[PDB]
Amino acid sequence: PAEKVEEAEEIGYKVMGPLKPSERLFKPYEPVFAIVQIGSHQFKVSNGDSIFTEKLKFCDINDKLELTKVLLLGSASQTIIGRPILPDATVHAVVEEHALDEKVLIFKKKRRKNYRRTRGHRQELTKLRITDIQGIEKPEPKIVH
Amino acid sequence: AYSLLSLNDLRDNVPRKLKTRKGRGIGSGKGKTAGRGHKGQKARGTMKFGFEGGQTPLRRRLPKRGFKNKFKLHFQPVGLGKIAKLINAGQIDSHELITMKTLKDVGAIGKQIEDGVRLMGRGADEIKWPLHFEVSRVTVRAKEVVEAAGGS
Amino acid sequence: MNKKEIFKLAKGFRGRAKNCIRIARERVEKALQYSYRDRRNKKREMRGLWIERINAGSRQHGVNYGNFIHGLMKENIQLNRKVLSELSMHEPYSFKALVDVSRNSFPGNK
Amino acid sequence: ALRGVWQLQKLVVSYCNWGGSSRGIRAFMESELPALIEKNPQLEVVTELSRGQHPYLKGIYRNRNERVVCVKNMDPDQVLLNATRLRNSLGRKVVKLRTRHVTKHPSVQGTWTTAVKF
Amino acid sequence: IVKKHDSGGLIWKRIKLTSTRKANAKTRLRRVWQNEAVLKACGTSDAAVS
Amino acid sequence: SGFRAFKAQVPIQWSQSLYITLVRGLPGTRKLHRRTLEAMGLRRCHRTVLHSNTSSIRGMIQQVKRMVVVETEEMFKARKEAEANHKALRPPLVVSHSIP
Amino acid sequence: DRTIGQYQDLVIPVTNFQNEDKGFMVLAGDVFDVPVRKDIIHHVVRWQLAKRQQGTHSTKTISEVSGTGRKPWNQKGTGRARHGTLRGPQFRGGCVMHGPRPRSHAIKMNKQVRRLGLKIALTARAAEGKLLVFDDLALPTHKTKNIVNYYNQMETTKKVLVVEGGPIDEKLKLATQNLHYVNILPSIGLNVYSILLHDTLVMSRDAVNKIVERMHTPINR
RNA sequence: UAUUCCUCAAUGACCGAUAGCGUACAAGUACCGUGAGGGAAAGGUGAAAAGAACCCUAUGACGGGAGUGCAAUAGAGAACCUGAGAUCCGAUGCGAACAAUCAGUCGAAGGAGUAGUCAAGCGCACUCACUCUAACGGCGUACCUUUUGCAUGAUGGGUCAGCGAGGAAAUGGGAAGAGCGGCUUAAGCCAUUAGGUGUAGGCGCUUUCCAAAGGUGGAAUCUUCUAGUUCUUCCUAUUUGACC
RNA sequence: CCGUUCUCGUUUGUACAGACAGACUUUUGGGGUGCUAAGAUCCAAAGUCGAGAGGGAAACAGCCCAGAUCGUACGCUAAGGU
RNA sequence: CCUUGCAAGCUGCUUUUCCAAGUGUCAGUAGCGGAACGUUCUGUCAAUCGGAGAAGGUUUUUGGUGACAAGACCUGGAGAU
Ligand SMILES: [K+]
Ligand SMILES: [K+]
Ligand SMILES: [K+]
Ligand SMILES: [K+]
Ligand SMILES: [K+]
Ligand SMILES: [K+]
Ligand SMILES: [K+]
Ligand SMILES: [K+]
Ligand SMILES: [K+]
Ligand SMILES: [Mg+2]
Ligand SMILES: [Mg+2]
Ligand SMILES: [Mg+2]
Ligand SMILES: [Mg+2]
Ligand SMILES: [Mg+2]
Ligand SMILES: [Mg+2]
Ligand SMILES: [Mg+2]
Ligand SMILES: [Mg+2]
Ligand SMILES: [Mg+2]
Ligand SMILES: [Mg+2]
Ligand SMILES: [Mg+2]
Ligand SMILES: [Mg+2]
Ligand SMILES: [Mg+2]
Ligand SMILES: [Mg+2]
Ligand SMILES: [Mg+2]
Ligand SMILES: [Mg+2]
Ligand SMILES: [Mg+2]
Ligand SMILES: [Mg+2]
Ligand SMILES: [Mg+2]
Ligand SMILES: [Mg+2]
Ligand SMILES: [Mg+2]
Ligand SMILES: [Mg+2]
Ligand SMILES: [Mg+2]
Ligand SMILES: [Mg+2]
Ligand SMILES: [Mg+2]
Ligand SMILES: [Mg+2]
Ligand SMILES: [Mg+2]
Ligand SMILES: [Mg+2]
Ligand SMILES: [Mg+2]
Ligand SMILES: [Mg+2]
Ligand SMILES: [Mg+2]
Ligand SMILES: [Mg+2]
Ligand SMILES: [Mg+2]
Ligand SMILES: [Mg+2]
Ligand SMILES: [Mg+2]
Ligand SMILES: [Mg+2]
Ligand SMILES: [Mg+2]
Ligand SMILES: [Mg+2]
Ligand SMILES: [Mg+2]
Ligand SMILES: [Mg+2]
Ligand SMILES: [Mg+2]
Ligand SMILES: [Mg+2]
Ligand SMILES: [Mg+2]
Ligand SMILES: [Mg+2]
Ligand SMILES: [Mg+2]
Ligand SMILES: [Mg+2]
Ligand SMILES: [Mg+2]
Ligand SMILES: [Mg+2]
Ligand SMILES: [Mg+2]
Ligand SMILES: [Mg+2]
Ligand SMILES: [Mg+2]
Ligand SMILES: [Mg+2]
Ligand SMILES: [Mg+2]
Repeated sequence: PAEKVEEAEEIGYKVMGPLKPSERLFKPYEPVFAIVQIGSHQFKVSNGDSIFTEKLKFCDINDKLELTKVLLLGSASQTIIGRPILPDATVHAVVEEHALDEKVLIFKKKRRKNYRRTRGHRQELTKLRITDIQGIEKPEPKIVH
Repeated sequence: AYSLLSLNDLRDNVPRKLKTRKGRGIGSGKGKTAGRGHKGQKARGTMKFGFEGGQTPLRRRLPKRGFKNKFKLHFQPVGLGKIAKLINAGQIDSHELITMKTLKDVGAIGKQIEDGVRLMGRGADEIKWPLHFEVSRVTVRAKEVVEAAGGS
Repeated sequence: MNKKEIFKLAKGFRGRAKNCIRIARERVEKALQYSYRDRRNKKREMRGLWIERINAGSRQHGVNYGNFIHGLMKENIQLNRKVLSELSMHEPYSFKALVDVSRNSFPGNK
Repeated sequence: ALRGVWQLQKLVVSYCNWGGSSRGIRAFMESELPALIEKNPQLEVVTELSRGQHPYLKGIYRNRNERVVCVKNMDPDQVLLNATRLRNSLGRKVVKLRTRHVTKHPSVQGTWTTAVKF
Repeated sequence: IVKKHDSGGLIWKRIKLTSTRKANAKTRLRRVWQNEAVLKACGTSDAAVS
Repeated sequence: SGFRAFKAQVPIQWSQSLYITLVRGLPGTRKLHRRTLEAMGLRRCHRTVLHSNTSSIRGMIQQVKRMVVVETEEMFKARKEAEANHKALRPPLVVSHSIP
Repeated sequence: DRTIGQYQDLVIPVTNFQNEDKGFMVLAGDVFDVPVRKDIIHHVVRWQLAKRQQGTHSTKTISEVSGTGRKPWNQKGTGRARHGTLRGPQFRGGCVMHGPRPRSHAIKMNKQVRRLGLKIALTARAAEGKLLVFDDLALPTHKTKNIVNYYNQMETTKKVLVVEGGPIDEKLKLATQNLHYVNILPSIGLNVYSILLHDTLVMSRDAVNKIVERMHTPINR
């Protein structure tokens, strides 16, 4: 348990629990962005986006996640640069799907030497849905009549 | 499967090893020249085993020797140790004459006697009784050991 | 490989290379070799594109790519080239802030 | 599950009680199917008998998609693994992933144009 | 290396001695110089306790 | 350059232990040198082995000195410590651009 | 229950075709209680079927295919591939290269291994509860309704193998020659494949005694 | 005891129309040769012919309707069950007369056609929605064989469909598995809805050097250790045409 | 005689092989023959191709760097370059 | 795949599995070794499927490292394992 918690923290996520049907987490678009690193890949996301990361081994469907490695925060007014990360910034996500991709064909052949091989490969991926970006001063809910 | 012997689940101790069918595709590992290499006489399959290349062979450079005796006699060897073991086993009567028929019936002599029985001196330290033998040949040690115990 | 599986991969081939098995088997294998090689060449092509966009964004304010990326290395800013190029394309003021920070870190010679 | 809505709705398990290719899926039903049903309340599990045919798992999704996995001559662990793969998927078509980051607003401060002043 | 640039039909082009090649060669020399310095400094005696 | 990360930050003195790192490739070399590296325990490029400072190892390193980087205990500790200290965390910067 | 393979004697009730109680018989332990191994059964069955196979298959070689031995054209000059006949192995209407010729498919086995396989089969049929022992196989008539009524009376059965100690009684021969699910055999014809074909084995006292005596008589060599 | 120009009955882990006899069909025919001689091709409507009366357009129905029939592209005159591919002629969408190359692969503006989900107010944005095409950019000198080495201006192939080359017996050298403890039968004999018997023989025990006569103490000291043979599968060798 | 390698890569019984047509490069600064000619030819010591893809040498078997289990629109370097 | 632990059975108390760690290994011609897919026929089979539509053919979707396998529509009209 604590092993999975610490290794998922080294990768860059934290499991916060399943999603209840009463919760309404999918608010509309707000103009802030955050840059999160999950493993080796870095994504520049806003709320409402989706990403396809590598297979995360310690999360299930409809799990709320908190992405603990935020490298940059930005809005229309100011930018917060993490050197290397921001300990105060927080990005909320929801796990959506673990799925295999389309099969690619690995074909090797050496001409006039009587040698060829074929083999397929399917790589698994995890889809995340970004819900919230915290740490930078958001604009107010602006009903500008 | 409670002691079930059906014709639907019979199998052997190990899986059956199948034939190596040469001359099929690339992936079998034994296609396009099978296992024969490129050209020559051993790929056309016209080579006789034991040929040496035109050099005079070892089977013709070495001398012949001797002759064959068509009247050679073959005697089956029995040691004293086996006879003593069968005495202690209670299968050979120690007080009667030990002929060749006794040895053939007990099994100290193999399936085919040819010309008789030769008595050997192996296991001569197990003889403790005066035994009487009737064999075809006997060695010096065996006769000395028997007559030292008092037999003939 | 099957005959029908080759006829599925030769779909869209010009000429008799989509009907005849002798002609379609040669052209499909070349396509598979090209796909295997381009799975490695795509990474170099994309990284070169990122360097071109980062350099084009940075030279607008008078800082070269070679000075800019080493300034961000010196300030322990670990944004990679893909994210930096996306920032240069879509967030010009945050990229200008990063260029100013890198210029204060490593101005270089000249 | 797309935005909290579970996409897999029906899991059909088609087997045969006589043929030898259904031994794995048969033993899967006594062992792993009740645990899967208990941990999946929103999912409907249907059981079908088809004598003299090969067994399969059919998943029916919300976007009117059916995905069939034949599970002949398999082990219960492989059958359970493919049932989990059916549950975890959104039911989208199996084609190449064009992009790994899907967004509708690519910029907050506005995309760089030629008429941008600083 | 190949030093045949004036004969045959097989063209082995002569490699120039440019400043980039000199800059690489100096770095190789610096690495081997540091290796020689480490070995010279540590070759006064043998470390004890086998 | 690549030797920049290996240039020494500590004066070179006598040491009890040596760290040998392989920085050159295998093909195109003598099989005598390849077997010497194999007896040192180096099989792949950018691999590091630890040995004690005796003449039996010094002769091997002197044979293959153009393919490896040899470091003492203090130099290895300084390199690793400086790398970790450079990757240590710092307080963030906040920049307000505004007025487009 | 029991464990099978300890070479213990078994006791069995005896009946007849009229479902009467006629006593008990002790079966020999070294015939009806041997360990059950499947590989020996597999080998004996393979030996039986290979001995049964007839093997009259035949194709023609180039010495038998009707056709002349003349060269079809010149060696050189025509512009076609060189051929020696028009009955080659790749020709249409040619010979069959490496095709079959009539031969026997029989293999060998040891007598004691065949005996061990017979013991294993009888042991399994005794341990399953599918062995029924009769006092006699005598019948009132040769009509087949007697056997049909008895088979309908029997429980949990598809096919029955009946073994008689000596030659078959003529009434028993005539009553069962139209039923494909009841088959008869003498004791001298008892074998592993026909034991395994039918899931129920019905023997008489003389069949049991002759089988046990044959197993207890060692092979004369 | 040997053989089958012949007759009767039975069987097949024998073939199934490029197979099986050269011949499933009027074949030693047609055809080729002066002659001896060589020597093919070609199976199938439908359960039953009920095989399409009649009308229209053509010189003429094999066409378009009508009717029989479960079904009519199931409509034939030594051929109509199913009806693949090379090949030929059309229709719809996109590309295509200022741009070159084993004709693809990795990205990709645009054009064209079509779906579904449901919370909120019956819109609209969600499914990277899905399918076809691809202006433009980067990269890319076929395959086999033989060779030190082939884009090679070295060999071979017009394309498609079907066919086409490591296989059988007996005896040897071994490996894996099993039976028995000495092991195992060959010809034969008695029965076959099927097995059982048969000791002649072979190997081992066994004795080691030797041309032949001749000659022959294994180990261990501490309740003693002291031999193999026969099948099955697979890889190789010899004799046979011996991968073609 | 002693260290390092922890790998048997060593010796040997049994069974199955293939191959016995090699090429180029290291100052003509290891040499013989030739004209101190050859992409000639014959030996000694290394490396590569043979049987080896990837980056540089415009193009390139044999030169320089370096050894391809698979996936990624992640990072650091070699030969060589800006 | 190997190596080392850990846990089970074994008989072998030492050879097989499960799990974890491995800055351990995985280019390949001649050649050698291991493991599998498919075709025709046979036993299981007087058993199972079939006008609730067999074999065969054209599309399309799904699975496996691969030879390949399987779901559905259209055609087809009686066999398949
Ligand atoms: K000149
Ligand atoms: K002739
Ligand atoms: K014919
Ligand atoms: K033929
Ligand atoms: K029809
Ligand atoms: K292109
Ligand atoms: K020519
Ligand atoms: K043999
Ligand atoms: K044995
Ligand atoms: Mg090979
Ligand atoms: Mg070939
Ligand atoms: Mg060979
Ligand atoms: Mg050869
Ligand atoms: Mg050849
Ligand atoms: Mg040759
Ligand atoms: Mg030239
Ligand atoms: Mg050149
Ligand atoms: Mg200069
Ligand atoms: Mg450099
Ligand atoms: Mg002839
Ligand atoms: Mg002639
Ligand atoms: Mg010939
Ligand atoms: Mg024929
Ligand atoms: Mg014919
Ligand atoms: Mg036909
Ligand atoms: Mg025909
Ligand atoms: Mg005439
Ligand atoms: Mg008419
Ligand atoms: Mg019909
Ligand atoms: Mg067509
Ligand atoms: Mg058109
Ligand atoms: Mg144009
Ligand atoms: Mg042109
Ligand atoms: Mg594409
Ligand atoms: Mg498009
Ligand atoms: Mg559109
Ligand atoms: Mg080009
Ligand atoms: Mg030549
Ligand atoms: Mg060669
Ligand atoms: Mg070339
Ligand atoms: Mg050519
Ligand atoms: Mg040409
Ligand atoms: Mg030629
Ligand atoms: Mg030609
Ligand atoms: Mg063909
Ligand atoms: Mg020679
Ligand atoms: Mg030579
Ligand atoms: Mg030479
Ligand atoms: Mg030289
Ligand atoms: Mg020289
Ligand atoms: Mg020269
Ligand atoms: Mg030369
Ligand atoms: Mg050499
Ligand atoms: Mg090599
Ligand atoms: Mg190369
Ligand atoms: Mg290259
Ligand atoms: Mg190039
Ligand atoms: Mg490798
Ligand atoms: Mg760099
Ligand atoms: Mg390999
Ligand atoms: Mg069908
Ligand atoms: Mg079958």
